[PDB]
Amino acid sequence: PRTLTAQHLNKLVSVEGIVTKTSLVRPKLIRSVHYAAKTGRFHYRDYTDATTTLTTRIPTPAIYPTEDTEGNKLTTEYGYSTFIDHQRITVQEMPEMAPAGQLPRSIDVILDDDLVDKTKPGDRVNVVGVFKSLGAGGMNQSNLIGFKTLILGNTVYPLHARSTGVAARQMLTDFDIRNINKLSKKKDIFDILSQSLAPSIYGHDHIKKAILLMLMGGVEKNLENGSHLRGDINILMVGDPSTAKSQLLRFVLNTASLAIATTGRGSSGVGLTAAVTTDRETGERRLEAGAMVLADRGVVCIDEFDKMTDVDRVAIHEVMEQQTVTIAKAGIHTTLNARCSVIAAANPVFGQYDVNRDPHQNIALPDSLLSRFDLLFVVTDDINEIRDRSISEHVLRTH
Amino acid sequence: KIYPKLHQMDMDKVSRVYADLRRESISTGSFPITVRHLESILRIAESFAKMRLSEFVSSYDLDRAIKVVVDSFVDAQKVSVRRQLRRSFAIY
Amino acid sequence: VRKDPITKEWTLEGGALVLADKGVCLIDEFDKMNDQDRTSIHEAMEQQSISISKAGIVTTLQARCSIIAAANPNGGRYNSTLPLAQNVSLTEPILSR
Amino acid sequence: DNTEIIKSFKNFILEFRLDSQFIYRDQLRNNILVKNYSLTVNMEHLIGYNEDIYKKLSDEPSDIIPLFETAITQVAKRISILSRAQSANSLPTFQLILNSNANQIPLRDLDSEHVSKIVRLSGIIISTSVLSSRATYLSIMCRNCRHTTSITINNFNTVSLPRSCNCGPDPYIIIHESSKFIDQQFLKLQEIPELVPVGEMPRNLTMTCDRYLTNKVIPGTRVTIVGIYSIYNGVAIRTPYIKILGIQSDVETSSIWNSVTMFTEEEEEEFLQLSRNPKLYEILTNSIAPSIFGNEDIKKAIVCLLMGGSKKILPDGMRLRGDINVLLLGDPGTAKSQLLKFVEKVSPIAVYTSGKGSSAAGLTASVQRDPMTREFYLEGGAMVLADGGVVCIDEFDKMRDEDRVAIHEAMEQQTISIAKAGITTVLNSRTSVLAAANPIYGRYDDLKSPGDNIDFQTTILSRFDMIFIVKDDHNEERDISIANHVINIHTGNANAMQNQQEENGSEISIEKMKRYITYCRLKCAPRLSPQAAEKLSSNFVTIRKQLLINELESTPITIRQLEAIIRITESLAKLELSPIAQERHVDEAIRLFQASTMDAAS
Amino acid sequence: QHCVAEVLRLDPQSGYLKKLTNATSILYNTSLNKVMLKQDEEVARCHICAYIASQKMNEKHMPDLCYPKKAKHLMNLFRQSLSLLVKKYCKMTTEEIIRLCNDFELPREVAYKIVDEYNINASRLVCPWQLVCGLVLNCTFIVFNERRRKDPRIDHFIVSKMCSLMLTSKVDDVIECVKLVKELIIGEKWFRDLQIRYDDFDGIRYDEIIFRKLGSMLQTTNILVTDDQYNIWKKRIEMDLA
Ligand SMILES: Nc1ncnc2c1ncn2[C@@H]1O[C@H](COP(=O)(O)OP(=O)(O)O)[C@@H](O)[C@H]1O
Ligand SMILES: Nc1ncnc2c1ncn2[C@@H]1O[C@H](COP(=O)(O)OP(=O)(O)O)[C@@H](O)[C@H]1O
Ligand SMILES: [Zn+2]
Repeated sequence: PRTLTAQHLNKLVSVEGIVTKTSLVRPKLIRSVHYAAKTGRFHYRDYTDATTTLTTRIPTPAIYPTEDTEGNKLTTEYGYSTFIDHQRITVQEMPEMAPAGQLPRSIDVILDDDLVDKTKPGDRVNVVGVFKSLGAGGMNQSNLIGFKTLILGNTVYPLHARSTGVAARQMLTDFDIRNINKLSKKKDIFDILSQSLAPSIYGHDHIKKAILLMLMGGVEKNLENGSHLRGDINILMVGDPSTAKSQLLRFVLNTASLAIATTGRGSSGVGLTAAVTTDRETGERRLEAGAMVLADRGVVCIDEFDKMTDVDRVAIHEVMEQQTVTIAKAGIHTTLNARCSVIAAANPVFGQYDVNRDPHQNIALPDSLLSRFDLLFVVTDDINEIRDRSISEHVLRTH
Repeated sequence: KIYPKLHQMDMDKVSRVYADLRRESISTGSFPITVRHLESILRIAESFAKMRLSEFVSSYDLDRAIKVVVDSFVDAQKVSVRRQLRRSFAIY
Repeated sequence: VRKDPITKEWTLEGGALVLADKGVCLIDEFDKMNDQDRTSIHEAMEQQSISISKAGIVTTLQARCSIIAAANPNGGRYNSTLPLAQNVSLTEPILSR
Repeated sequence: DNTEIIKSFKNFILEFRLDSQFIYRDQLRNNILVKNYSLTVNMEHLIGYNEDIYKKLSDEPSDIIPLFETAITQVAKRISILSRAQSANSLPTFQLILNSNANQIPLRDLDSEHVSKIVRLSGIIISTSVLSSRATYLSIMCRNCRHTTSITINNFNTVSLPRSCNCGPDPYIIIHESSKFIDQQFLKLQEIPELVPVGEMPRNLTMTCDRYLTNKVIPGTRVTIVGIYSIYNGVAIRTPYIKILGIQSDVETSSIWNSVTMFTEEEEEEFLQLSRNPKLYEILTNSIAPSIFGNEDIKKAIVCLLMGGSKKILPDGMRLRGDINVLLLGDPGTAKSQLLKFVEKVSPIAVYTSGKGSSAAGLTASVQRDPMTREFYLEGGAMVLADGGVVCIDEFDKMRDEDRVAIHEAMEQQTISIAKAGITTVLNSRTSVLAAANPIYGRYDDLKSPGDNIDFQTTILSRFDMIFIVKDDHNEERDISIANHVINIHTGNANAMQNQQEENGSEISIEKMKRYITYCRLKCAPRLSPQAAEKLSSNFVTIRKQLLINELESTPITIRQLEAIIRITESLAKLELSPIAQERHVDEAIRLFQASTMDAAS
Repeated sequence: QHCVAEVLRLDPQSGYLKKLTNATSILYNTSLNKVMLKQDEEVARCHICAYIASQKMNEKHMPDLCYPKKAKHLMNLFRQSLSLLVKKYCKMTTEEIIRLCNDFELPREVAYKIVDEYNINASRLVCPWQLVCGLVLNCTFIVFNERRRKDPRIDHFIVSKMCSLMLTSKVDDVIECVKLVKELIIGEKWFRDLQIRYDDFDGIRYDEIIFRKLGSMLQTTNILVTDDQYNIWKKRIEMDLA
C-alpha cells in the first residue's frame, strides 16, 4: 500500500501489511417489516446503498415508514426483521520492509458479515480485494479533492511473524504422524534430541534438554472452585560473558510453536497497556493487547535481567506462578490472563564465576526469585586446552 | 575575497618546535600537547592572514599564533607548570 | 518538527548554530544543559552536520558554524590549584575542539 | 492562429538534432517500448531552434500546453502503426515533462505579479500525504431516460456535469466500473533555513502533480522545481498555490538502501585489471588514508572489514555475523577521529553518529506515533538506517545503559527487537561497527590493567576482533616525520599531487574503489579450505597454553577470537576475489592479530 | 481608467472621446462623493453615465447608445439626485440581419450594403429571407474562395450551416436563393467593386479565364500540381523510416 495507486484501480489486489486499529461491530438493516394489525397482514420493505455491490445501480433514497397506503397504523418486528454486520479497518505496511525514516501509507478497508471477527491490532495481514473508489466530489454539485480511496475485500489471511502473539500453526500428514510414531518408539530420543536441538553449537547438553522440557511445558491444572495451578516453567542462566546464552536466545526464538522477544529494560508496557484508548467512534475507554499478555501458550525471551529494577521484579511475582494480572486504574478494575513461560540470562558483577567462592554472592538477586524460577543452571569459562581442542574442530567442521 | 595561502619555505620549523615542546611537556608536565593544537595554530595563521588581508602567510606572525596557543596552555594547568613558564619562553 | 500558530504549518527550525553555517553562534551558560542539547553541540563541532531521525523525515545539513560559549565555575573562583577538567565538571570530548 | 504554432512545435520533434544524432525522436521510440507514455525535455533546446513558441508559452502557458500534448499524441499515432507494420486502439494523452536551469528565484522575493506565469526556485521537502485520485474518463447514465453519455477531462487534476439532458435536475449517475482515473498528491515545500531572517518561522507552499511525475520524491531531498503560480479558493481573497510542470532532484541525496546494483560494463575490465594485480592489498593500504601517517596495521584491518565476510546460514536459523566488529582505543592525536570522519565519504550507504544518540537521532529505534490518526509507526534508527552498512561512532564511553544494551546485542547478532505495548518488532540491523575511545587521562593504561578506562571490563576483550593500543611514545623524530608528512597539505598540495601521480601510477581514487567495494560486497561467494583448517587450531591451542601460565601469574581469550580470524582471512583473500583460501594471507592474519595478543599481555 | 476607456470605446461596437471620458470620470465622482447613491453594482455602472454624458457635450443620439429594468430606475434616480420561406410577408430590421450576416464574422461594410439593398428594394416582396439568404451566400462565395480553393471540405459545412440556420432539410430552394439573386444583383458598380476586390469571376481568375475562353490551349487547367507542393510533400516521406 506504499505503491497501490490510481493505476489498476478496479483490478483485483492483494496487499501484505499490518493492522493498526479496528471498528466496533454493528448489526445493520437489510429489511424493515411493518405490520397491519387490522387484517393480519404484513408489508415488507428493504433497502440498499453504494457499498453492497460494485455495479453502479440506480439509487433509492428510502425513508422510514410510519403509515400505510390506506393510512392505517403500522408496527415493527425488531426480531423478524433481518439485519447484518459490518466492519472497517485501516491497513498499512509490514514494518519489517519499511522505508525506515518515513511514514507509513495507510488506507481504509471494509468488510461484511462472514469476515470480521478475525482481526486485531498487532497482526500481519494479506487480503484479496478491490480498490474501488466511489463518490461525486466536486463533479455534479459544486466546489479541491476527488474520491475516497479505499478497498473492499473477498478474502483475508493472517499468519506468523517473529514477535507477534500468533502461530504459523503448521500442519501434518499421515506420513508425518507415521514418522512421529516411528520417532517415539526409539529408546534414546530425548538424548539424541538434546544434541539435535542446536547442532550449530556444542556442549550445554543438560541445558538444551531443559529448553526442550520447557517448551513441552507442564499441564497447568485448575481447581474445582479454586484458583489455577501452574504448568509453565522458566529458566535462568548466568556465566562467563561470552558463552552461548545470547545466541541461544535467538536460537530458541524461531524454534517454538510460538515465541516473543525482549531486550531487557522497558517500562510501562512489558506486560502492561497504560489503558488510554484514543476513540472518536465514541468517548469511551478500553484496553489494547498487552505485551507479556501477548504470550498465552508460548515462551518468552528475556535477557539482562540484572539491569531490571525492582519496579517490575515486583510486578512479575503473580505472573510467574499465579500468571494473572488485575489492576485498579482510575477507569478500570478488570482481569486478564498471562499464562506464560520465560527464559532469562544474566551477567554477574565480576566477569566470571569461581567455585572456591560461593555461587550466591555474585548473582546479586533475592533468594525469592531464585526460588521463583524453576531452575537455574550456571556456566563457566575457566581455561584448559583439551576443553576447546575439539570445539575448535566442530566449529570449523560446521562453518 | 581573500583566501590567502601559505608557502612551504621554512615550515619544517613546525615539525621542529612541535617535537621540541611535545617532549618538553613530559619533561615537567602531566598532560600532553597534541597535533590538535598544531592544526589550530595553522588556522590562526591563516586567520591573521585574513586579518592583515595580506596575500599569503607571513613568517613573523606565526610567532603571534603560536604565542597565543602557548600562553593558552600556560594558564590551563597546575602550579607545576611554573617551570614551563621558564622553559617554553624561547619560542616567544 | 514544530507547529505554527498560523494554520498548523509544520516547519523545520534549527538551532542558531544552523543559521550561521557560514557565520557564528554565541551561547552563554553552556553548563546548563541536559543530555541531548549537549550531544547536539558535540555533533556540531565534530562533523559539522546534524542528523534527524524523527517524524517521517530524515536529513543532514551544514553546521560549519563558529562556536562561542561561556559557563560558570564551581565555586565562583577558579580553584587555581587544580587542572581544568578536575575543577569544572565539564567532559572532555567536546572540550578538545 | 493555433495550428501554425502546433507545426512550429511538431517540427522540433523530429527535425531537431545535436551532436549529429537524433535525440527526442528515438527517445520516444524507446519510451513507447517502455510503455511509458511520457518523455523528458529541455527548454534550453528550443530557444535557438525557434522563438515562435517561447515568448508565448511564457505568459500564456496553459493556453499552449495541451496543444503540445495533442501534437505528441499525433506523432504517436503514426509511429504506432508504422512500427506495427514493421514488427508485431487505446492511446491516451502523454504527460509531458521538462526541466530547466536558467535561474532559481526564492519564495521570499515573490509577489502577486507574474502570477500564472512560470517560475524557477529552490527549497526543501516535507509532505508524503496520500495518493489522492482524480478522473479522466467517466461514463454517465440517466436514471429515467436510461440515456447514456460520456465525459473526459484533461489537465486540471471549468465545468461540471450536465444540468439537463421529464427527468429534472441531477438526472445522472456516475458509473465506475467503466470509468477511468489518475493519481496526484499534495506536495509541500519550504526554503533553505540557512538563508532566512534571524527571527521568524518559515513559510511553506503546497503543489500538485500527476501520473508519472508522482512519487519521485521523499522528504529531506533538496530539489529544484518549476511550475505555474496558479490559484484556487479577509474581505475577498483566493489562496495562492502552484502547478508543477517540472521537477529535478539530486540523483540520490541521503543514502538510500534501495541503491544501484546493476553496474555498467566498461568498469568491469578495469575492475578485473585490479582483481588480477598482486598489488591489490598494498595499494588499498597506501590509499585509504593518503594524508595520514603510520598505523599501517590499523589501516590493514579496514579492508578486511568493509568487504564483510562469510554470510553462512544453517537449517536452524543460527546465522553467523557476516561482518566483523572493531574497536580503536587510544589518545588525542593518533588519527582516531579523522579516519572516522573520512569513512562515511568512501562509504556507499552507511552512517555516522556520536554517542547517546545525536541531536534528534535515536541510537536505536526510538519508536513513537503518527501526528494523524495517532497510530504506530517504526520511525528511525541509527542502527537500521544503515542496514547492510558500517556504523561510525565516537565517544563510546558515555553511553546510557538502555542505549548500550541493544547496540551491545547487535554486534553479536545484529537484530534489535522491541515489544512495547501494542507493536511487536523484529527489525534487522545487519551492520558493522567502528568504535573510538576516551582513555581516562590518556597513556598510563599500559602501566595498568587492560581496562581501567571505563566500567565495561567485560565486553572489551569479548565482543571485539580488532582492539589496539594506538600510540607511539613520543619518539623525537616520528613527530617531525608526521609533521612534514602533513604540513604540505595546507598549501602546495604536494600530498595531493603525490596521490594524483600515484593514481596515475598504481593507486585508485575514492569512487572507483567505492564501486569496487559495492560490487564485491554483493558479488562474491567465498569459502576457506579444509587445508587451512588446522593452521590456526594449532595457533589457538598454543596461545591458550601460553597465556595460561602468564595469566595464572596474576595479571580476553574467547572462542570468538578463534572464530574471528576465520573471517578476516577470508576477507583479505576476498579482495583477490577468492572462492578459496590458502596460507598466503593466513600468515598476514596472525601477523596482524598478534598486535591484539601483545595488547592482551599489556 | 482602463475599464473606463474600455466601456467608453465600447460605443462604436474628436472631442467626443475626450469629453466623454472626462464626463464619466466626474460623473462617477459626483455619484460616489455623497452618501446618497448606493446599492449600485459596478457590474453596470458606466452606461447611462455614458448616455447622459452624450446628452451633455453638444450632440446626442437616442439610437445605438442605450444598446433594462434598472436602466430606467437608475436614470431617474440619478437625474433626481443631481420553414422560413413558406412564411409569407415577414419583417426585418437593421440588427436582425446584422446578426444573420455577423454569424459568419463577415465585415460590417458588406452588411451595410445588404441593408441598403433591403431598405430601398424591400418594397415589392414576398419573403426577405430568400433575398438576404442569397445575398450573404454570394458574399461568402466571393470572399471565401481562397480557403475553399484549397479546402473543398468547406462547401458542405457552409451550406449545411445555412440549411439549418433557416431550418430546412430540403436545400435546392437554397440553390435557387443563390442563382436568383445572382440574376438580380448582377450588374451594379458596387457588386463590381467587390468582384475586382476579392476576385471570383465565377470563382476563377481573369488572367486565366480570358485565355480559357478566347480560344486557347495555353489555358492552364491545373491537373498537374505546382512545384512548392512537391517541395513540401517530399518531407512526408523523408522520415518514412519511423
Ligand atoms: N559451547 C560452545 N561451543 C561452540 N561454540 C560456541 C559455544 N558457545 C558459543 N559458541 C559460538 O561462539 C559465538 C559467540 O556467541 P555467544 O557467546 O552466544 O554470545 P553471548 O555470549 O552474548 O551469548 C556463537 O555464535 C557460537 O557460534
Ligand atoms: N596520525 C596523524 N597524522 C597526521 N595528522 C593527524 C593525526 N592524528 C590527528 N591528526 C590531525 O590533528 C587534528 C586533530 O584530529 P584528531 O586527532 O583526529 O582528533 P582527536 O585529537 O580528538 O582524536 C586533525 O585535524 C588531524 O588532521
Ligand atoms: Zn435525462
